[PDB]
Amino acid sequence: GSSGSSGEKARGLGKYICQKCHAIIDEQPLIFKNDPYHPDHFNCANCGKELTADARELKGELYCLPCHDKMGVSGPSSG
Ligand SMILES: [Zn+2]
Ligand SMILES: [Zn+2]
Repeated sequence: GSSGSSGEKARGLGKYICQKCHAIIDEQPLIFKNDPYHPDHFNCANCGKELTADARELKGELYCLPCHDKMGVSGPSSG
């Protein structure tokens, strides 16, 4: 037969485990540096509010959609 062992199955579909507090992430898991995290742990840098799971990163930092949107604004844009 197959040297060793064969015959195991598992479907423990839980949720994203926060790589910070090691606690289930019911809500959308905040991905940072290729790792799950809570969007409540970190806070914006501009306003200073509770970031979100879809919080965009800026040079290592993390800003909230609200602020982030108020960043990509300008008049005459030339690619
Ligand atoms: Zn956490
Ligand atoms: Zn903000």
